[PDB]
Parts: sequence; C-alpha cells; structure tokens
Amino acid sequence: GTVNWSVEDIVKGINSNNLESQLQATQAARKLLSREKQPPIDNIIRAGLIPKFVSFLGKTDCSPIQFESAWALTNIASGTSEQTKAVVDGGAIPAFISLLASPHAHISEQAVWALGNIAGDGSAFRDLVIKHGAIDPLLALLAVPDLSTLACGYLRNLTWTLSNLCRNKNPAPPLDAVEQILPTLVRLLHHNDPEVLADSCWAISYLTDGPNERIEMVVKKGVVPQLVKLLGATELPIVTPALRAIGNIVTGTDEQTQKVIDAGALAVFPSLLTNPKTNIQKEATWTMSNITAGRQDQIQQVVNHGLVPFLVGVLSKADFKTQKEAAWAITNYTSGGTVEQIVYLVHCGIIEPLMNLLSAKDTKIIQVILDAISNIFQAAEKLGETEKLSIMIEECGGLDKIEALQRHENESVYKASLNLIEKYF
Amino acid sequence: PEKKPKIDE
Amino acid sequence: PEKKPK
Repeated sequence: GTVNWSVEDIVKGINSNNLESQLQATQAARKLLSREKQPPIDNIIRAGLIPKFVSFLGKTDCSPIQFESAWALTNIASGTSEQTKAVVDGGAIPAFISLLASPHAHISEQAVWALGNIAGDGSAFRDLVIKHGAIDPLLALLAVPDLSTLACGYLRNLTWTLSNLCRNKNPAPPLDAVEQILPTLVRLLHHNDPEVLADSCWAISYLTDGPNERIEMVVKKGVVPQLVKLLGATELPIVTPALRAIGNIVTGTDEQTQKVIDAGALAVFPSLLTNPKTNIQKEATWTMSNITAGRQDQIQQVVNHGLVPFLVGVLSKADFKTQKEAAWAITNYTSGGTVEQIVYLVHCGIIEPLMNLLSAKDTKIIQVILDAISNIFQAAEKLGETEKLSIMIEECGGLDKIEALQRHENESVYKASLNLIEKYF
Repeated sequence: PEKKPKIDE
Repeated sequence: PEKKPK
C-alpha cells in the first residue's frame, strides 16, 4: 500500500484532514527515505514536510505516526549538515527528547537514533541537544541493574548516541556533560557486546583527545586497565578505538602515561607493532613515540618489555607513515634516554635502518633522523666511541647519504648534515 | 560514521 | 622529548 509513492502523493495525504491518511503517507515517506538508492531527502524537504513530521512526533494518541515520523526524520537527519539543519530548524530536538520517555520501546529507540544523528553533525548541534536536556532522559534509559536485560539493538543505539555527545572539538563537550555521562560510559565499557564495546571505546577516545585535564577526567574513573584489556581483543573494531584512547592518554603527563604502563599495556605492543592492519601499526608506533618521550624509567620499561627490537623492526620495514612514527619514537628515546639505553639501541641494530630512511623524500623525517644521529653521537662522545659509530654509519652507506644532504633545499637539514660531517667524519 | 540512516526494522 | 598529539 505504502511502497514507491510519489512526493506529490505523500503531500496530498499529509495535507488531508485525516489522521489515518496522514499516517499512510508518512509511512510512504519513511519507505522512500529508507531506500538505498539515493533517497529523495531534498525533495521531501522542499515539499515542506518536516514541520508536519515534527508535529506528528507529538501525537501520543497515535503511536504509529509518531514512529513513522521519527524514522522519516531520522533519515533526513542522517544526510548533509544542511539536511540535519532542516530537521533541527523544524523544532525536532525537543520533540525527540519528549519521545525518549515513550512507553513504546521502538519509538524511544528511534528518538535516540535521531538525536544521535543530530549531535553527530558537529559541536554546535551536539551542544544544542545537550542544552535541550537530552542527557538525563538518555541516561535514565540505561539505569537498570543489568544492561543484559535490554534489547541488543536498543543498547547499541543508546551507546552510539552517547558516543556522539562525547564527540568533536572546537569546542569539546561541556565539562559537566562529560562528568554526567562518564559513569554510564564506564559501565558500557564492561558490557560484553562487541558493538557496545567499540562505541564505548570510541567515546573514550574522543574524551581523551584534548588537554591533560580532559584526559584526567577519564583516567580518574579508573578505565585504563579495561582499555588495556580491550586493546588485546580479537575484534579490530574494538582494538582500533581502544588503541586511539590509549594513544591519547600518553600524550598527557608522565604520570598519566605511567597508568597505561602500570596497567600492562606494553605487553600487547609486540602484536600491535607487527599487526597486519597498517593503521594499527601506525597508531601503536605513534603511541610508542609518546612513551619514549617520557621519563628514563619509562624508557626502561620499553626496554624491559622487549620493544626496542620491534621499533627496529618497524623502522626497517613498514608503511612509510609508520616508519616516520618510528623515527619519531627513536629521536624521542635518544633525546631523553641514558647513555646505557642509547647504547642498547645501537646494539639492537638501529643505525642501518635509520640511515636507509635518509633516502626518503620527506624533509621532516630527515630532520628527525639527523636529530637522532646527533643524540647517539653525543652518547658516544661521553663514552669516547665516536669513531666506532662513525665506522658503523660509514659501513652501512650512511656517510654517503649525510654528505648528499649537505646539499639539500631545507636549511636545518644541510646545517645539521654539515655539523655531523665536520664534527665526526 | 557520524550519522546513520535506518534502512529497515 | 616532547609529546605530539594527533
């Protein structure tokens, strides 16, 4: 009855004085907007239907038109920013928040979904959803003794919507809204559904993507052990956000970085730094770089966990972007490490793969590598082993490459190049 | 990623 | 030894 209607027909039904006719047309609209090939969102908007759909959200007496309108508006709100704006401009936000209390679960869920699309547009709509008071009713839907009694699809939708309220920067979500949400997020991070876990980790990754104070809010809730556990999961959709969150945390203070180390994170990096997904390797190497930028005792834990050989590994062979992250990890290690730690790094074979990367067509990695050489030489100066290092560099083809670089466009390159040749060679 | 259309029930 | 966010 309600399949493949024209917009013209939907409009005629919706403008009828007949609630049942309006219901059939709203369902027809929903089915249009639910089609996979190019749903006519803009024709629906141009027909002036959004205000009608929004008014139908408020018809408590007619639950089916509430649902059909909810779903229609959800699909419009899933499109461009402009499409989402049209839904918001129609007054949908408060009307969807009212529907969170619906006795009908399918309607409540639709309202959750719609608010998730609205908040996911960006900071401004996210913050407007929050101002209209969405968070209390959302969290009330998860206030049960055991999350396992909720329907799977419902809990997944709620988690996804909450993650969108945690998302975006410039600005980041209000501190009080983050404090309000975090306890429910901690609970979802212990739920056993892979999709709930993935979206919970994504939420934590967003909340840790910022200054130390934002990181502290999360770290203080004691989630880092659970994040490290999830970092060891089989499901890539869990590992990806868990590793991003862990990586975000170690961009903070040395004491925040230590909580990740204390939680056992470094024991997973052998796998992460050899992971077949390029992105996991990249992000794991980035994470390592901000751990090697830490304290000497923190560098020592990297050493004890057997991870220097894995950094030599990624430097020797990886996607280029991973190799650049590894070069950073080495410069940081050499910058902050004791002489013994820097010696160990050479003993593990760092020199040849570093020198092979000086052939790269990237100015930044060259500068990074040259800084690392300088730091290593400085440790050799303190041991009076500058010559053995010079010979090592020379034997693997390094001296050739550094010489060339004395004649490179970038100034800091040729400078650092020249200094090395003239001081050690 | 940020938005999701509902395709059916 | 400076942390670089991403």
